[PDB]
Amino acid sequence: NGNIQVGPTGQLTIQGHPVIGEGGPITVPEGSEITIAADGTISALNPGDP
Amino acid sequence: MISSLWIAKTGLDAQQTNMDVIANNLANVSTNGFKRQRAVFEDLLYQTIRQPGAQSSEQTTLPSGLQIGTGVRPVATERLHSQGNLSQTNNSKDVAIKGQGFFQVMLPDGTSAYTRDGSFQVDQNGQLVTAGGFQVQPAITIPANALSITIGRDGVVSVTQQGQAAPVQVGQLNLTTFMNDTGLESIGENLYIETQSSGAPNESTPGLNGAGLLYQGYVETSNVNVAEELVNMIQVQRAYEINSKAVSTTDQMLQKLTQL
Amino acid sequence: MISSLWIAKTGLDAQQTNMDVIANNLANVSTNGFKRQRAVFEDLLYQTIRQP
Amino acid sequence: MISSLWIAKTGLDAQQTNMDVIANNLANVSTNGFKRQRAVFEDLLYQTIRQPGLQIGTGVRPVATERLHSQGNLSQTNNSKDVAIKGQGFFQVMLPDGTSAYTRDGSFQVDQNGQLVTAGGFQVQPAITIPANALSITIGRDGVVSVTQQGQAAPVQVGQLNLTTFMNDTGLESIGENLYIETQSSGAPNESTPGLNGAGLLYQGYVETSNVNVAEELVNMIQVQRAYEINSKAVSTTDQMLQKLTQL
Repeated sequence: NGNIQVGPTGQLTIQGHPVIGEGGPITVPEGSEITIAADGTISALNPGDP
Repeated sequence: MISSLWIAKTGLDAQQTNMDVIANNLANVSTNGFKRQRAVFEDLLYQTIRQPGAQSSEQTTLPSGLQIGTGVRPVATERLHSQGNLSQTNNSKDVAIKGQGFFQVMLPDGTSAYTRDGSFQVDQNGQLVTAGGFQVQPAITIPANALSITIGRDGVVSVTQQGQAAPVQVGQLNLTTFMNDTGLESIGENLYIETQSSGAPNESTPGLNGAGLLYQGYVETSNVNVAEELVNMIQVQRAYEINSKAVSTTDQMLQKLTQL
Repeated sequence: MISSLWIAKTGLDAQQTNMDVIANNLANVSTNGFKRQRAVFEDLLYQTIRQP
Repeated sequence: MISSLWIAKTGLDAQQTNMDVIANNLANVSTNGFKRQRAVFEDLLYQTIRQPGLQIGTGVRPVATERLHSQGNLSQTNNSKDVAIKGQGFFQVMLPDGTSAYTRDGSFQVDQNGQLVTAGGFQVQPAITIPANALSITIGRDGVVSVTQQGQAAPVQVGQLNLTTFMNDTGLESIGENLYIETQSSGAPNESTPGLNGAGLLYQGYVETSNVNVAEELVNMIQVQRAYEINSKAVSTTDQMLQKLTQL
């Protein structure tokens, strides 16, 4: 199930289970347009900034 | 109800607005001191979807993602403040501006507007007023038994009385110039009111600082070029037809989606 | 129904007024003590969709 | 019975309301001084299901239609009795029962004993009594109605056409025949002379046409038809699902 949701504090959870990356569970910069590449690279864009 | 239909609606609205601009320019061909308008359009929103520049494959970025855009919106209509052709009517009261100045007129409510139409009249009290009855500034007053009125190229006004071989100056007609002439708000009746985007009124007598020179017996005709208007008709019609074709295609797609 | 239609309709009335003035001026060529007419036009309403 | 029939029924009713608004806008495309209507849809209550988080909708319901009070185009009537308004303002017209309504249709007539009345015959206040032997009626920009008589070289002042301005023009109650009455959402009718205190000017010989744009109505009709078809399909799907359930 690849339906990933972003928590209020930026934790990536699938069905309430915190997703685990190469360094453990992922902490996303609170509020960000997450883009996942073809191999799993996560890019975060913060609102307002360029 | 569907995105393509909203985009086509915006396109139809833009082309319609272009048609209103064309029709307004055409209706005022015979208007003295009229300036033709041109509308400017801009792109509407662009849905981000795939972000262009986001890193795919750790070391390769994604160029030019899905920037799905919405329709079009008109930015603003800008007047073309150019010198209209001068027409000779052989009248003592018609004044034409050849440069970049405006006449100042007082509305009876207290404020002042600015007009370029130079067809002036005299009220029952002898004041120089506009054809709509608005009293031009300054309140140049003309004597009762006037034989000839001479408005010079420097804006000076002289009246030739009987028994006096020397004309007597009865006023001084000034021109108002602005930093930005497109920012004046047109209120109709060939009148512009000053806005904050048009700076502040700069008084200057005709011939110095840039104010134009005043010609007597001439009127500044409208600068509307009509063949350009006809060519713009042809486009404003095809573009509207093509946008309606897009509406029809979206309608057919939705109809087949519904019928299944 | 369409604003452009109304604007053209007025323009047509204005040009018809000009034509009538010209015709009246030409009809009175041989009359003594006649003063030819001349029509003056002005801008109608201005819709302020976006305030300048 | 819990089902999705009601949710799609609300959708059908909303599309019906939108189509009624569109048809009303199109039918009044020839009325003088008519403001187009737009219906605002805003959804119903939500039912929340608690986990050991999710909210299911119920449908859509019309809330309130707004009349667009933009200045319509002017049309030339060549009648000296017709006046159009340049700006925001309303003519005050006295109904027979005694309460004063407010109209923007500027097509007026003179009744059998003087008096300026609307097309429906209701008197325009203040009482502006036109003399019988009047040669020409002139209504100025600032609402001064002057009357010329044969002989006298000066026009005679008869009355002032005052404009009633509301702070909220949308909240007036449309009573029917091109008349609005003040309401709690459009209170404090402010009487003013035309040209001051934000009141509009008067053009004599012109009438203010309707505000209905045509392209919006036609494309909105297309959208309403297609959304109605979609909701009908949803109703049919729910019907088939219930039919399959009952046959067990």
